[PDB]
Amino acid sequence: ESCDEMVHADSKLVSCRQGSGNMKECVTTGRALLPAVNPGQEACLHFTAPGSPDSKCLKIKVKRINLKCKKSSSYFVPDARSRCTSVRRCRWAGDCQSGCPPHSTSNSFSDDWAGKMDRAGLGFSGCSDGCGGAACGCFNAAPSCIFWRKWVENPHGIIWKVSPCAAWVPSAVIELTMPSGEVRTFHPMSGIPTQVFKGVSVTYLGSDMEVSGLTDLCEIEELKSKKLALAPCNQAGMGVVGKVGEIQCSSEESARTIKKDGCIWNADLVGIELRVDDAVCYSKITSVEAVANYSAIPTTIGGLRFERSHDSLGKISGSPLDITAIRGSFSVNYRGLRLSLSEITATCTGEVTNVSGCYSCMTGAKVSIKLHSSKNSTAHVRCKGDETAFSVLEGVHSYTVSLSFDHAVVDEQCQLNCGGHESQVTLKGNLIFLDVPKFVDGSYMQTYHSSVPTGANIPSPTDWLNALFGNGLSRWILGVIGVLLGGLALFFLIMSLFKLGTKQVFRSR
Amino acid sequence: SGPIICAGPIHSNKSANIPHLLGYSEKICQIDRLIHVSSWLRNHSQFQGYVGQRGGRSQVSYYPAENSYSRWSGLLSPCDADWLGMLVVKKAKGSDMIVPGPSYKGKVFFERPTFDGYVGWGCSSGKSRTESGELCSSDSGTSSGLLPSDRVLWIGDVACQPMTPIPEETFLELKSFSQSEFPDICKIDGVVFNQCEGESLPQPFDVAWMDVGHSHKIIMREHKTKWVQESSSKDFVCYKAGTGPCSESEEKTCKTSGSCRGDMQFCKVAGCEHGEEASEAKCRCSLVHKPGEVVVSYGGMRVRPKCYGFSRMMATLEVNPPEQRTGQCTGCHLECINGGVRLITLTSELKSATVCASHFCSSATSGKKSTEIQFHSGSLVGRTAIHVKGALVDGTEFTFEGSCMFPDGCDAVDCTFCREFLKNPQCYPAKKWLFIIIVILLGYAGLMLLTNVLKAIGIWGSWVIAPVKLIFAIIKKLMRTVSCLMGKLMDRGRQVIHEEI
Ligand SMILES: *[C@@H]1O[C@H](CO)[C@@H](O[C@@H]2O[C@H](CO)[C@@H](O)[C@H](O)[C@H]2NC(C)=O)[C@H](O)[C@H]1NC(C)=O
Ligand SMILES: *[C@@H]1O[C@H](CO)[C@@H](O)[C@H](O)[C@H]1NC(C)=O
Ligand SMILES: *[C@@H]1O[C@H](CO)[C@@H](O)[C@H](O)[C@H]1NC(C)=O
Ligand SMILES: *[C@@H]1O[C@H](CO)[C@@H](O)[C@H](O)[C@H]1NC(C)=O
Ligand SMILES: *[C@@H]1O[C@H](CO)[C@@H](O)[C@H](O)[C@H]1NC(C)=O
Repeated sequence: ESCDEMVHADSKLVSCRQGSGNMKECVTTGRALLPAVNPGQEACLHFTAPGSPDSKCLKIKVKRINLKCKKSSSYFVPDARSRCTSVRRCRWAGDCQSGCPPHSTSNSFSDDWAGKMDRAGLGFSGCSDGCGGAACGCFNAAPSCIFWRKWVENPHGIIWKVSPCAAWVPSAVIELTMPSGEVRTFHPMSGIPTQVFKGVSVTYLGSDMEVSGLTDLCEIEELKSKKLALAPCNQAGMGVVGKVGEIQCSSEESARTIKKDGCIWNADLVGIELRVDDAVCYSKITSVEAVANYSAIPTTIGGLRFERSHDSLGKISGSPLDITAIRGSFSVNYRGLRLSLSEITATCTGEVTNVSGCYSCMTGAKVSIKLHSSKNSTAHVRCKGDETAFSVLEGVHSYTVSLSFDHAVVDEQCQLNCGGHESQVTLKGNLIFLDVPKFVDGSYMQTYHSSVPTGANIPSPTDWLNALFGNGLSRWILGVIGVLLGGLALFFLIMSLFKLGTKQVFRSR
Repeated sequence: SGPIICAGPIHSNKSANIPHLLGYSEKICQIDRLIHVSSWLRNHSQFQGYVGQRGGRSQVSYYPAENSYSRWSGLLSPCDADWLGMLVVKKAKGSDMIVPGPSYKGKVFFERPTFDGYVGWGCSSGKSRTESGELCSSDSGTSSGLLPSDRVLWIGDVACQPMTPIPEETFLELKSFSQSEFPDICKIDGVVFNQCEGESLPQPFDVAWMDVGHSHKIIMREHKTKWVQESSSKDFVCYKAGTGPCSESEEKTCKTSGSCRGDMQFCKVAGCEHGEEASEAKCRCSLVHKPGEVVVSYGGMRVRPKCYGFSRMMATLEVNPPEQRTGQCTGCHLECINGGVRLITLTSELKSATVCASHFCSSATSGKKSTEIQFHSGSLVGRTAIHVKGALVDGTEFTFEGSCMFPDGCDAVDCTFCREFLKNPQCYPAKKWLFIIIVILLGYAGLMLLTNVLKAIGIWGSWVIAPVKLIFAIIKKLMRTVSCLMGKLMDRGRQVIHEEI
């Protein structure tokens, strides 16, 4: 129950309605520029209506603002062995006379070949010349014909999901909420929208913090044991020998069992040499488990610690080391969201209980108030500095809000109002100062803080002594004179014995 | 291209006998007339008539259509082998289904090689197969007493030949090995193959197979064949001009006797003789057209197979409902020791977890059970809302909440920027007095050594080397007073010497 970085939204664009037992109802189109704020707080979109004394909010809360990557394309890589088959004939029949009768091999020229089955996979039929005669088993003294077929298979059943991408632009995770009761979480990226949920599209604008060194690198992830790594890989389509991506396949239905159609492979991977009467082949493929620059889950490439994050999209995240900073902002675009206004005033009165927390800090000071209301309106607690909004419930309850102060005493007055009952409240308390957190070994940060307070760090008077001295204008002077006198006589009385310890080294022992 | 011994028969009897002959050459002459089907029908099916009406053997239809092992003629079909004395074809059984192959309308009899052996199906007189193949439908077309050759169908392509037997020990190792290629097939036609405690609806699948003669055949996926012509002692069958095959005694004597006219291939081996003769050829012939005999070289050991074919078959596939999931953890609890939470896991070890604090985040060390996670020291004050998400081993994803109590107005720093703006608690309240006393003592004994300098100035010792440079500067300044004297004196003298005129 809190808010921060109010924008007051935009009015005069709403179109009012009427019907169905009050509940005026409305539709709005517009824009906003909510600030990014630190991960843990929220920025809201307080709405208003010209006639009705009610309001509804729209708050955006950020949890992780990591440095996830983009996605040019995706594909599935299966591990493949090599298999071969061969058939030997003799030059006695009317089917073959000398090698391949035409210029190029067509179809298969024979049956029983392991290319008409379902699990055979891609093949490359070929013909060659081998030994022939009495010593080999032919009745003709001419070289015999050998027909060979090579293919790949996938015993076991591992399957790799690959997404080639070199953008590495900052991103974030947010928990958007509709005014009425809805809550849904999704992840925007710095430059692209996040699709329409119910008429609200929120996009992020970062600062494009360049990494130190990151060439073409792809996040590979097994789909059985969930082991993630970063390895070089080629773009979708063409397969260059040397890196992962030679058995390119797109559907995880024909990837485990490689089919003739559905995906593309290259040649020169199942190369076959012919023996005197048979054919045996050895694979030149390299498994993805060891190719080049194969990292693991924890890595320290450049100045970023690439840990593993548990999300739904882009399950590889960067992280800074100490604090760092990214200066970005959201831009809400709402098209046809509908909101309902009670159009009935109600009683609303309360007072605060206590304030406590920081000085100018990274979290502000918490103020706790108690309210007694007979509606479901939204409060508009405003003051000289920040202003906050929340949701009040039926009956008597208590709520906490965050207000950012600047000095070591609070005596201001607020103007709390909910629905139609503008009134006055008060504040009182004492606050302390806590600086920016330091760095401690053993902690691996995973967030990009988007704001750090600096420039107001100097010692101050009228508080350097309020716990050192009394309290009063003349008391200050009296205490100063007393503290000045308290030690002068003691210091200047030891002069008599100072020589007793000073002249020992310069006189007789 | 199919004519082996002679042309196609005609036949006249409505129900003849087909006497059984003893000569092997006579047998091979008989096969080409399509009489094995008739013998299989008249013996058991009770049907009266003859199949293969003036069509011979080459006109028998095949389901593969364009396929190998058919352009030649020396290959032996399973029916010919059965009539030659190998294993008897099993009778039709009601537990064997028909593969949905080609159109069956108009056909009268077909056969299929199964896992146990070979089976055959047909109908009685006046009935034919339907378009699907469940029952024999009565048709008036098949009532003229003549059945053409195309009404007999054969499924798949096969070659069968005599084989050399092997010990059982070398066979069992095959059956296990072939079972490691497909960890999906569990039961084929009611014959157990594995243990999957579950079946599915059978579906057709086309595979190759190899027959050894010891058990329920062998399934083939990858193998290297080798055709061998051989033709050692008995591979030639032949006939005479017009009359047909020669007598059994002539065949027996020809291999051992002398002058026997024939092809040069048979001449070079039989022991033929030459001389003056006339048009009295004694069953002259040649070598029958066939590629030869096949061997198989599966990974080491080799074996000559009894039959070798490629056809469709009925089989099932394994099915498993693995979707069960686990949930999240089992009674995990969150502690708070000092400046950081401490996760506890009971079900298994921790693979990776991401702790989300009030305004920070951190990653677990991972590896142990009671892992310890530390945040940045300095800002963990107040009441937090610790929220953890992560995944354990063996595929479980768990989330948890919780909180603890942390110092509210306590910072506890020794000497940094955190205190000079906060003199009110500053951890130990009675600590600012130490700073005040020390700073005032240093201030007094940091000014006492200023009056000594003021009364005894330390620069006068350096006031003895600066006047040296001043003396050099003065000497330089007074140096110029001599040149303006000497040069002017010389110029004045020269002028005076030349001023007399
Ligand atoms: C089909 O019927 C014929 C006719 O009897 C059977 O031929 C007999 O075969 C046995 C052994 O092969 C001989 O001892 C008999 O002399 C044959 N009979 C005649 C009349 O020559 C043949 O076995 C039958 N085929 C079957 C039942 O599959
Ligand atoms: C892998 O590391 C080597 C180490 O020097 C580096 O030179 C090379 O560029 C890296 N590979 C890729 C694809 O970046
Ligand atoms: C402030 O008031 C709240 C009542 O909501 C109470 O829970 C809390 O303990 C109080 N804190 C102090 C420091 O008085
Ligand atoms: C007002 O809010 C309470 C609690 O959020 C809810 O139970 C109630 O239904 C709301 N009033 C109406 C009219 O919906
Ligand atoms: C077959 O035909 C011959 C005459 O060609 C006849 O003598 C014989 O009885 C017939 N066989 C029968 C009717 O079974």
